[PDB]
Amino acid sequence: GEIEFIESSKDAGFPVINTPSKTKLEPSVFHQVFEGNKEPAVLRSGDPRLKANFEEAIFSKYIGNVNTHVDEYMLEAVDHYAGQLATLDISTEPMKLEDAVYGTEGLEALDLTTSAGYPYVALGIKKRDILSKKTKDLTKLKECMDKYGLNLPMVTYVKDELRSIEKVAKGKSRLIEASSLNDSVAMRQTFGNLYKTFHLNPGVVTGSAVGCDPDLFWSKIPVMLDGHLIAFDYSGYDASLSPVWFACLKMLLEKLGYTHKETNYIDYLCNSHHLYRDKHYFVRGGMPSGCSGTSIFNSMINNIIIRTLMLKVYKGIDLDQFRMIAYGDDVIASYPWPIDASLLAEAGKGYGLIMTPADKGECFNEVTWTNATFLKRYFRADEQYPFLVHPVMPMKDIHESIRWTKDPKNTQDHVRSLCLLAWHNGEHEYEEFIRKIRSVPVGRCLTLPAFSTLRRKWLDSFHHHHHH
Amino acid sequence: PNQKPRVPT
Ligand SMILES: [Cl-]
Ligand SMILES: [Cl-]
Ligand SMILES: [Cl-]
Ligand SMILES: [Cl-]
Ligand SMILES: [Cl-]
Ligand SMILES: [Cl-]
Ligand SMILES: [Cl-]
Repeated sequence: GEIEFIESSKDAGFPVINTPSKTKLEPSVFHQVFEGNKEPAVLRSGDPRLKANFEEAIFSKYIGNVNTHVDEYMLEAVDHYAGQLATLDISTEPMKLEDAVYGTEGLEALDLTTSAGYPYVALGIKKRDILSKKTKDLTKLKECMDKYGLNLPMVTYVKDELRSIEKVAKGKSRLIEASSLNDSVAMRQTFGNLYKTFHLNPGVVTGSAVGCDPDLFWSKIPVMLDGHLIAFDYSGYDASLSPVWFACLKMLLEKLGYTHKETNYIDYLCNSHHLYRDKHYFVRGGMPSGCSGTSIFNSMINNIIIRTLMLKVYKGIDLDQFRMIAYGDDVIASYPWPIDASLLAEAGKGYGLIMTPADKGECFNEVTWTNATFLKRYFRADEQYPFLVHPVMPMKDIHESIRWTKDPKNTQDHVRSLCLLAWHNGEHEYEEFIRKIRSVPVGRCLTLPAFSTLRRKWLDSFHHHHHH
Repeated sequence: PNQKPRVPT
Protein backbone atom coordinates (compact mmCIF):
# COMPACT_ATOMS: atom_id res chain seq x y z
CA GLY A 1 0.00 0.00 0.00
CA GLU A 2 1.10 3.56 -0.73
CA ILE A 3 -0.02 7.16 -0.16
CA GLU A 4 -0.41 8.72 -3.59
CA PHE A 5 -1.71 12.21 -2.91
CA ILE A 6 -2.08 14.38 0.19
CA GLU A 7 -3.74 17.79 0.58
CA SER A 8 -5.06 20.09 3.32
CA SER A 9 -8.71 19.12 3.80
CA LYS A 10 -9.90 22.76 3.69
CA ASP A 11 -8.65 23.13 0.08
CA ALA A 12 -11.25 20.55 -0.89
CA GLY A 13 -14.04 21.66 1.44
CA PHE A 14 -13.74 18.93 4.11
CA PRO A 15 -13.87 20.13 7.66
CA VAL A 16 -11.13 18.98 10.06
CA ILE A 17 -11.88 15.61 11.74
CA ASN A 18 -11.67 16.41 15.41
CA THR A 19 -10.33 13.07 16.53
CA PRO A 20 -9.59 12.65 20.24
CA SER A 21 -5.99 13.48 21.15
CA LYS A 22 -6.07 12.11 24.73
CA THR A 23 -6.31 8.44 25.61
CA LYS A 24 -9.48 7.16 27.26
CA LEU A 25 -7.24 4.54 28.96
CA GLU A 26 -6.49 5.34 32.63
CA PRO A 27 -4.71 3.29 35.27
CA SER A 28 -7.28 0.93 36.85
CA VAL A 29 -7.75 0.07 40.52
CA PHE A 30 -5.59 -3.00 39.71
CA HIS A 31 -2.71 -1.01 38.22
CA GLN A 32 -0.68 -1.26 41.40
CA VAL A 33 -1.75 -4.83 42.19
CA PHE A 34 -0.26 -6.37 39.06
CA GLU A 35 2.89 -5.86 37.00
CA GLY A 36 3.00 -4.73 33.36
CA ASN A 37 4.98 -2.67 30.86
CA LYS A 38 2.32 -1.64 28.37
CA GLU A 39 0.94 1.88 28.17
CA PRO A 40 -1.57 3.66 26.01
CA ALA A 41 -0.44 4.11 22.42
CA VAL A 42 0.70 7.60 21.36
CA LEU A 43 -2.27 9.48 19.92
CA ARG A 44 -0.68 12.88 19.23
CA SER A 45 2.60 14.34 17.90
CA GLY A 46 3.39 16.17 21.14
CA ASP A 47 3.41 13.12 23.38
CA PRO A 48 6.37 13.46 25.74
CA ARG A 49 7.07 9.68 25.60
CA LEU A 50 7.86 9.87 21.87
CA LYS A 51 11.42 9.13 20.72
CA ALA A 52 10.61 9.27 17.03
CA ASN A 53 8.48 11.33 14.69
CA PHE A 54 4.81 10.39 15.23
CA GLU A 55 3.21 11.12 11.87
CA GLU A 56 6.07 9.41 10.08
CA ALA A 57 5.74 6.34 12.31
CA ILE A 58 2.00 5.94 11.88
CA PHE A 59 2.06 6.23 8.11
CA SER A 60 5.27 4.18 7.71
CA LYS A 61 3.48 0.85 7.21
CA TYR A 62 2.53 2.04 3.73
CA ILE A 63 5.82 0.52 2.44
CA GLY A 64 4.83 0.64 -1.19
CA ASN A 65 3.49 -1.63 -3.87
CA VAL A 66 5.10 -4.22 -6.11
CA ASN A 67 3.74 -3.47 -9.54
CA THR A 68 3.05 -6.93 -10.89
CA HIS A 69 0.34 -8.71 -12.82
CA VAL A 70 -1.49 -11.68 -11.29
CA ASP A 71 1.09 -14.44 -11.98
CA GLU A 72 0.90 -18.22 -12.56
CA TYR A 73 1.47 -19.01 -8.89
CA MET A 74 -1.34 -16.65 -7.82
CA LEU A 75 -3.73 -18.11 -10.38
CA GLU A 76 -3.28 -21.67 -9.16
CA ALA A 77 -3.52 -20.46 -5.55
CA VAL A 78 -6.83 -18.75 -6.30
CA ASP A 79 -8.12 -21.85 -8.03
CA HIS A 80 -7.10 -24.10 -5.14
CA TYR A 81 -8.69 -21.87 -2.47
CA ALA A 82 -11.82 -21.22 -4.61
CA GLY A 83 -12.23 -25.01 -4.79
CA GLN A 84 -12.53 -25.17 -1.01
CA LEU A 85 -14.86 -22.20 -0.74
CA ALA A 86 -17.11 -23.76 -3.42
CA THR A 87 -18.00 -26.67 -1.15
CA LEU A 88 -19.60 -24.07 1.17
CA ASP A 89 -22.30 -22.91 -1.27
CA ILE A 90 -21.92 -19.24 -0.35
CA SER A 91 -24.95 -17.32 -1.60
CA THR A 92 -24.00 -14.29 -3.65
CA GLU A 93 -27.54 -12.96 -3.28
CA PRO A 94 -27.66 -9.61 -1.41
CA MET A 95 -28.45 -9.92 2.25
CA LYS A 96 -31.79 -8.30 3.12
CA LEU A 97 -31.22 -4.81 4.58
CA GLU A 98 -32.70 -5.56 8.01
CA ASP A 99 -30.58 -8.70 8.38
CA ALA A 100 -27.50 -6.72 7.35
CA VAL A 101 -28.16 -3.95 9.90
CA TYR A 102 -29.93 -5.40 12.89
CA GLY A 103 -28.50 -8.87 13.22
CA THR A 104 -29.03 -12.37 11.93
CA GLU A 105 -27.52 -15.82 12.33
CA GLY A 106 -23.78 -15.61 11.75
CA LEU A 107 -23.76 -11.80 11.44
CA GLU A 108 -24.16 -9.69 14.55
CA ALA A 109 -25.98 -6.38 14.39
CA LEU A 110 -24.01 -3.39 13.11
CA ASP A 111 -22.19 -2.04 16.18
CA LEU A 112 -24.06 1.12 17.19
CA THR A 113 -21.16 2.28 19.36
CA THR A 114 -18.50 2.75 16.68
CA SER A 115 -18.04 5.76 14.39
CA ALA A 116 -20.69 6.43 11.71
CA GLY A 117 -17.86 7.91 9.61
CA TYR A 118 -18.21 10.71 7.03
CA PRO A 119 -20.20 12.97 6.68
CA TYR A 120 -21.98 12.00 9.89
CA VAL A 121 -19.01 12.68 12.18
CA ALA A 122 -18.83 16.21 10.79
CA LEU A 123 -22.59 16.78 11.39
CA GLY A 124 -22.64 15.37 14.94
CA ILE A 125 -24.90 12.56 13.67
CA LYS A 126 -24.23 9.30 15.55
CA LYS A 127 -25.23 5.77 14.50
CA ARG A 128 -27.91 5.88 17.21
CA ASP A 129 -29.50 8.98 15.63
CA ILE A 130 -30.11 6.92 12.51
CA LEU A 131 -30.59 3.39 13.75
CA SER A 132 -32.73 1.82 16.43
CA LYS A 133 -32.26 -1.58 18.03
CA LYS A 134 -35.78 -1.35 19.54
CA THR A 135 -37.68 -0.40 16.37
CA LYS A 136 -35.41 -1.93 13.70
CA ASP A 137 -36.21 1.25 11.79
CA LEU A 138 -34.57 1.60 8.37
CA THR A 139 -36.41 4.68 7.02
CA LYS A 140 -33.80 7.16 8.28
CA LEU A 141 -30.92 4.93 7.10
CA LYS A 142 -32.41 4.78 3.61
CA GLU A 143 -32.85 8.56 3.58
CA CYS A 144 -29.21 8.84 4.57
CA MET A 145 -28.03 6.34 2.02
CA ASP A 146 -29.96 8.16 -0.71
CA LYS A 147 -28.88 11.61 0.37
CA TYR A 148 -25.17 10.94 0.78
CA GLY A 149 -24.70 7.90 -1.48
CA LEU A 150 -21.71 5.55 -1.53
CA ASN A 151 -17.96 5.53 -1.98
CA LEU A 152 -17.52 8.17 0.73
CA PRO A 153 -14.20 8.90 2.29
CA MET A 154 -12.95 6.81 5.25
CA VAL A 155 -12.04 8.53 8.49
CA THR A 156 -8.61 7.66 9.85
CA TYR A 157 -8.23 7.35 13.59
CA VAL A 158 -5.26 6.30 15.68
CA LYS A 159 -6.23 3.18 17.65
CA ASP A 160 -6.45 3.96 21.40
CA GLU A 161 -5.08 0.72 22.95
CA LEU A 162 -2.21 -0.55 25.08
CA ARG A 163 1.21 -0.91 23.38
CA SER A 164 4.67 -2.04 24.41
CA ILE A 165 7.29 0.43 25.74
CA GLU A 166 9.15 0.18 22.45
CA LYS A 167 6.04 0.84 20.30
CA VAL A 168 5.16 3.88 22.44
CA ALA A 169 8.73 5.30 22.04
CA LYS A 170 8.68 4.74 18.30
CA GLY A 171 5.19 6.19 17.94
CA LYS A 172 4.21 2.91 16.27
CA SER A 173 0.49 3.45 16.93
CA ARG A 174 -2.04 1.63 14.76
CA LEU A 175 -4.44 3.38 12.40
CA ILE A 176 -7.97 2.16 11.82
CA GLU A 177 -10.45 3.43 9.24
CA ALA A 178 -14.08 4.20 9.91
CA SER A 179 -15.99 3.39 6.71
CA SER A 180 -19.04 5.65 6.27
CA LEU A 181 -22.18 4.02 7.66
CA ASN A 182 -23.47 4.05 4.05
CA ASP A 183 -20.53 2.00 2.73
CA SER A 184 -20.57 -0.34 5.74
CA VAL A 185 -24.21 -1.11 5.08
CA ALA A 186 -23.88 -1.56 1.33
CA MET A 187 -20.88 -3.89 1.90
CA ARG A 188 -22.76 -5.93 4.49
CA GLN A 189 -25.60 -6.35 2.00
CA THR A 190 -23.27 -7.35 -0.80
CA PHE A 191 -21.09 -9.75 1.23
CA GLY A 192 -23.21 -10.50 4.24
CA ASN A 193 -23.92 -14.10 3.25
CA LEU A 194 -20.18 -14.64 2.76
CA TYR A 195 -19.55 -13.03 6.18
CA LYS A 196 -22.19 -15.34 7.72
CA THR A 197 -20.79 -18.49 6.06
CA PHE A 198 -17.31 -17.58 7.19
CA HIS A 199 -18.45 -16.81 10.76
CA LEU A 200 -20.40 -20.07 10.96
CA ASN A 201 -17.52 -22.12 9.52
CA PRO A 202 -14.21 -21.27 11.14
CA GLY A 203 -11.58 -23.88 10.19
CA VAL A 204 -9.66 -25.35 7.26
CA VAL A 205 -12.34 -25.04 4.57
CA THR A 206 -12.80 -21.26 4.86
CA GLY A 207 -9.20 -21.22 6.13
CA SER A 208 -10.51 -18.62 8.57
CA ALA A 209 -10.84 -18.25 12.35
CA VAL A 210 -12.74 -14.93 12.16
CA GLY A 211 -15.63 -15.02 14.64
CA CYS A 212 -14.45 -18.21 16.35
CA ASP A 213 -14.82 -18.93 20.06
CA PRO A 214 -11.39 -20.11 21.17
CA ASP A 215 -12.82 -22.05 24.15
CA LEU A 216 -14.50 -24.34 21.62
CA PHE A 217 -12.33 -23.93 18.51
CA TRP A 218 -8.99 -24.79 20.07
CA SER A 219 -9.88 -28.49 20.45
CA LYS A 220 -10.60 -28.69 16.72
CA ILE A 221 -7.44 -27.03 15.48
CA PRO A 222 -5.07 -29.94 16.14
CA VAL A 223 -7.54 -32.28 14.50
CA MET A 224 -7.63 -30.06 11.42
CA LEU A 225 -3.88 -29.34 11.35
CA ASP A 226 -2.31 -32.78 11.75
CA GLY A 227 1.06 -32.48 9.93
CA HIS A 228 4.23 -30.44 10.57
CA LEU A 229 3.11 -27.01 11.72
CA ILE A 230 3.85 -23.85 9.80
CA ALA A 231 3.54 -20.46 11.43
CA PHE A 232 5.23 -17.08 10.97
CA ASP A 233 4.40 -13.43 11.51
CA TYR A 234 3.95 -10.51 9.15
CA SER A 235 5.09 -6.95 9.86
CA GLY A 236 2.39 -4.42 8.87
CA TYR A 237 0.48 -6.97 6.82
CA ASP A 238 -2.57 -4.80 6.03
CA ALA A 239 -0.70 -1.80 4.73
CA SER A 240 1.86 -3.97 2.84
CA LEU A 241 -0.79 -5.53 0.62
CA SER A 242 -0.21 -4.47 -2.99
CA PRO A 243 -3.10 -4.15 -5.49
CA VAL A 244 -2.15 -7.47 -7.06
CA TRP A 245 -3.46 -9.25 -3.94
CA PHE A 246 -6.77 -7.38 -4.29
CA ALA A 247 -6.85 -8.39 -7.96
CA CYS A 248 -6.48 -12.00 -6.73
CA LEU A 249 -9.23 -11.39 -4.19
CA LYS A 250 -11.51 -10.12 -6.96
CA MET A 251 -10.86 -13.23 -9.12
CA LEU A 252 -11.65 -15.37 -6.13
CA LEU A 253 -14.98 -13.66 -5.50
CA GLU A 254 -15.85 -13.92 -9.20
CA LYS A 255 -15.27 -17.67 -9.14
CA LEU A 256 -17.65 -17.71 -6.15
CA GLY A 257 -20.34 -16.18 -8.34
CA TYR A 258 -20.07 -12.47 -7.60
CA THR A 259 -20.48 -10.22 -10.59
CA HIS A 260 -17.74 -7.80 -11.61
CA LYS A 261 -19.94 -4.93 -10.37
CA GLU A 262 -20.30 -6.63 -6.98
CA THR A 263 -16.49 -6.89 -6.60
CA ASN A 264 -16.23 -3.13 -7.16
CA TYR A 265 -16.31 -2.70 -3.41
CA ILE A 266 -12.90 -4.35 -3.41
CA ASP A 267 -11.61 -1.36 -5.45
CA TYR A 268 -13.06 0.87 -2.73
CA LEU A 269 -10.92 -0.96 -0.13
CA CYS A 270 -7.80 -1.00 -2.30
CA ASN A 271 -7.75 2.49 -3.89
CA SER A 272 -9.07 4.48 -1.01
CA HIS A 273 -9.91 8.01 0.04
CA HIS A 274 -9.25 9.13 3.61
CA LEU A 275 -9.62 12.01 6.00
CA TYR A 276 -7.08 12.19 8.75
CA ARG A 277 -7.59 15.18 11.02
CA ASP A 278 -6.88 18.20 8.80
CA LYS A 279 -5.62 16.22 5.80
CA HIS A 280 -7.29 14.45 2.98
CA TYR A 281 -5.41 11.69 1.12
CA PHE A 282 -5.51 8.86 -1.37
CA VAL A 283 -3.95 5.46 -0.94
CA ARG A 284 -3.30 2.82 -3.56
CA GLY A 285 -3.28 -0.76 -2.18
CA GLY A 286 -3.27 -1.75 1.52
CA MET A 287 -6.26 -3.19 3.40
CA PRO A 288 -7.98 -0.31 5.23
CA SER A 289 -8.37 -2.02 8.63
CA GLY A 290 -11.71 -1.18 10.18
CA CYS A 291 -13.97 -1.10 7.13
CA SER A 292 -16.61 -3.75 6.61
CA GLY A 293 -15.20 -7.27 6.28
CA THR A 294 -11.54 -6.38 6.56
CA SER A 295 -10.67 -9.35 8.83
CA ILE A 296 -12.47 -11.70 6.49
CA PHE A 297 -10.93 -10.26 3.33
CA ASN A 298 -7.49 -10.09 4.96
CA SER A 299 -7.91 -13.79 5.85
CA MET A 300 -9.02 -14.74 2.34
CA ILE A 301 -6.07 -12.87 0.86
CA ASN A 302 -3.72 -14.67 3.32
CA ASN A 303 -5.05 -17.97 1.99
CA ILE A 304 -4.09 -16.84 -1.52
CA ILE A 305 -0.70 -15.57 -0.38
CA ILE A 306 0.56 -18.59 1.45
CA ARG A 307 -0.55 -20.96 -1.27
CA THR A 308 1.18 -18.66 -3.76
CA LEU A 309 4.46 -18.74 -1.87
CA MET A 310 4.40 -22.53 -1.45
CA LEU A 311 3.63 -23.03 -5.11
CA LYS A 312 6.45 -20.70 -6.01
CA VAL A 313 9.09 -22.19 -3.77
CA TYR A 314 7.97 -25.83 -3.80
CA LYS A 315 7.02 -26.72 -7.34
CA GLY A 316 6.26 -30.28 -6.20
CA ILE A 317 3.90 -29.13 -3.40
CA ASP A 318 0.56 -30.89 -3.11
CA LEU A 319 -1.89 -28.21 -1.85
CA ASP A 320 -4.55 -30.83 -1.15
CA GLN A 321 -2.40 -31.87 1.81
CA PHE A 322 -1.77 -28.29 2.98
CA ARG A 323 -4.08 -26.87 5.69
CA MET A 324 -4.22 -23.39 7.14
CA ILE A 325 -6.36 -21.22 9.41
CA ALA A 326 -5.94 -17.45 9.19
CA TYR A 327 -7.33 -14.60 11.31
CA GLY A 328 -6.34 -11.66 9.08
CA ASP A 329 -2.52 -11.77 9.12
CA ASP A 330 -2.31 -14.37 11.96
CA VAL A 331 -1.85 -17.88 10.56
CA ILE A 332 -1.43 -21.38 11.80
CA ALA A 333 -0.96 -24.05 9.13
CA SER A 334 0.36 -27.50 8.49
CA TYR A 335 1.87 -29.68 5.77
CA PRO A 336 2.77 -33.37 6.00
CA TRP A 337 6.45 -32.67 5.23
CA PRO A 338 8.73 -30.07 6.79
CA ILE A 339 8.60 -26.65 5.10
CA ASP A 340 11.25 -23.94 5.24
CA ALA A 341 9.42 -20.77 6.21
CA SER A 342 12.51 -18.60 5.63
CA LEU A 343 12.27 -19.60 2.01
CA LEU A 344 8.56 -18.59 1.93
CA ALA A 345 9.50 -15.28 3.56
CA GLU A 346 11.99 -14.49 0.76
CA ALA A 347 9.34 -15.35 -1.80
CA GLY A 348 6.93 -13.07 0.10
CA LYS A 349 9.47 -10.26 0.11
CA GLY A 350 9.40 -10.31 -3.71
CA TYR A 351 5.67 -9.78 -3.38
CA GLY A 352 6.07 -6.85 -1.02
CA LEU A 353 5.31 -8.84 2.16
CA ILE A 354 7.42 -8.73 5.33
CA MET A 355 7.33 -12.16 7.03
CA THR A 356 9.37 -12.88 10.14
CA PRO A 357 9.69 -15.85 12.48
CA ALA A 358 6.65 -16.59 14.65
CA ASP A 359 6.51 -14.71 17.94
CA LYS A 360 9.44 -12.37 17.58
CA GLY A 361 11.69 -15.36 17.07
CA GLU A 362 15.18 -14.75 15.67
CA CYS A 363 15.07 -17.85 13.48
CA PHE A 364 12.40 -19.52 11.43
CA ASN A 365 12.57 -22.30 14.02
CA GLU A 366 10.52 -25.40 14.36
CA VAL A 367 6.98 -24.63 15.35
CA THR A 368 5.72 -27.20 17.84
CA TRP A 369 2.40 -27.60 19.65
CA THR A 370 4.33 -26.45 22.71
CA ASN A 371 5.43 -23.10 21.28
CA ALA A 372 2.68 -22.45 18.75
CA THR A 373 0.38 -19.45 19.42
CA PHE A 374 -2.67 -18.24 17.49
CA LEU A 375 -4.73 -15.17 18.52
CA LYS A 376 -1.91 -14.86 21.09
CA ARG A 377 -2.97 -18.09 22.72
CA TYR A 378 -0.99 -21.28 23.34
CA PHE A 379 -2.43 -24.80 23.00
CA ARG A 380 -2.44 -27.07 26.05
CA ALA A 381 -4.22 -30.42 26.14
CA ASP A 382 -6.47 -30.90 29.12
CA GLU A 383 -4.86 -33.32 31.62
CA GLN A 384 -8.05 -35.23 32.26
CA TYR A 385 -9.67 -35.13 28.80
CA PRO A 386 -6.72 -35.16 26.35
CA PHE A 387 -8.89 -34.55 23.28
CA LEU A 388 -9.93 -31.16 24.73
CA VAL A 389 -7.47 -28.34 24.23
CA HIS A 390 -7.26 -25.20 26.33
CA PRO A 391 -6.62 -21.86 24.56
CA VAL A 392 -3.97 -20.46 26.90
CA MET A 393 -3.72 -16.65 27.02
CA PRO A 394 -0.46 -15.83 28.84
CA MET A 395 -0.95 -14.40 32.34
CA LYS A 396 1.36 -11.51 31.32
CA ASP A 397 -1.24 -10.38 28.74
CA ILE A 398 -4.07 -10.75 31.22
CA HIS A 399 -2.05 -8.65 33.68
CA GLU A 400 -1.39 -5.95 31.08
CA SER A 401 -5.07 -5.62 30.36
CA ILE A 402 -6.34 -5.55 33.98
CA ARG A 403 -4.13 -2.58 34.87
CA TRP A 404 -5.96 -0.07 32.70
CA THR A 405 -9.49 0.90 31.87
CA LYS A 406 -11.37 3.05 29.40
CA ASP A 407 -14.41 3.11 31.72
CA PRO A 408 -14.28 1.83 35.35
CA LYS A 409 -18.07 1.51 35.24
CA ASN A 410 -17.45 -1.72 33.30
CA THR A 411 -15.00 -3.20 35.79
CA GLN A 412 -17.23 -6.21 36.33
CA ASP A 413 -17.44 -7.18 32.65
CA HIS A 414 -13.79 -6.44 32.08
CA VAL A 415 -12.61 -8.59 35.00
CA ARG A 416 -15.07 -11.37 34.26
CA SER A 417 -13.78 -11.51 30.65
CA LEU A 418 -10.23 -11.82 31.90
CA CYS A 419 -11.30 -14.57 34.27
CA LEU A 420 -12.70 -16.56 31.32
CA LEU A 421 -9.24 -16.23 29.81
CA ALA A 422 -7.15 -16.75 32.96
CA TRP A 423 -8.50 -20.07 34.29
CA HIS A 424 -7.07 -21.93 31.30
CA ASN A 425 -3.69 -21.23 32.84
CA GLY A 426 -4.47 -23.65 35.65
CA GLU A 427 -5.95 -23.70 39.16
CA HIS A 428 -2.93 -22.34 41.01
CA GLU A 429 -2.46 -19.42 38.56
CA TYR A 430 -6.18 -18.76 38.71
CA GLU A 431 -6.38 -18.72 42.52
CA GLU A 432 -3.43 -16.34 42.57
CA PHE A 433 -5.11 -14.02 39.99
CA ILE A 434 -8.29 -14.04 42.10
CA ARG A 435 -6.37 -13.47 45.36
CA LYS A 436 -4.64 -10.43 43.83
CA ILE A 437 -7.95 -9.07 42.47
CA ARG A 438 -9.44 -9.36 45.97
CA SER A 439 -6.42 -7.59 47.48
CA VAL A 440 -8.21 -4.32 46.68
CA PRO A 441 -11.74 -3.53 47.88
CA VAL A 442 -13.20 -3.24 44.36
CA GLY A 443 -12.05 -6.84 43.79
CA ARG A 444 -14.31 -8.09 46.60
CA CYS A 445 -17.37 -6.30 45.20
CA LEU A 446 -17.25 -8.34 42.04
CA THR A 447 -18.98 -11.57 41.16
CA LEU A 448 -15.97 -13.62 40.05
CA PRO A 449 -16.46 -17.18 38.77
CA ALA A 450 -15.17 -20.10 40.78
CA PHE A 451 -12.54 -22.18 39.02
CA SER A 452 -14.68 -25.29 39.38
CA THR A 453 -17.59 -23.47 37.77
CA LEU A 454 -15.40 -22.32 34.85
CA ARG A 455 -14.09 -25.84 34.33
CA ARG A 456 -17.51 -27.37 34.59
CA LYS A 457 -19.13 -25.01 32.15
CA TRP A 458 -16.21 -25.47 29.75
CA LEU A 459 -16.51 -29.29 29.77
CA ASP A 460 -20.30 -29.02 29.37
CA SER A 461 -20.02 -26.66 26.38
CA PHE A 462 -18.76 -29.47 24.20
CA HIS A 463 -22.11 -31.26 24.65
CA HIS A 464 -24.35 -28.83 22.85
CA HIS A 465 -24.53 -29.18 19.09
CA HIS A 466 -23.46 -26.11 17.16
CA HIS A 467 -25.04 -24.97 13.89
CA HIS A 468 -22.80 -24.65 10.80
CA PRO B 1 -0.71 -30.74 21.91
CA ASN B 2 1.37 -30.26 25.03
CA GLN B 3 -0.41 -30.60 28.42
CA LYS B 4 -0.10 -27.82 30.99
CA PRO B 5 1.84 -30.08 33.47
CA ARG B 6 4.40 -31.00 30.77
CA VAL B 7 4.68 -27.42 29.48
CA PRO B 8 3.94 -24.01 30.95
CA THR B 9 3.04 -20.65 29.48
CL1 LIG C 1 1.68 -9.58 38.47
CL1 LIG D 1 -9.78 3.33 19.30
CL1 LIG E 1 -15.84 -21.44 17.06
CL1 LIG F 1 1.92 -4.72 15.99
CL1 LIG G 1 9.58 -28.98 -4.72
CL1 LIG H 1 -16.96 -33.86 28.09
CL1 LIG I 1 -19.23 -27.77 17.01
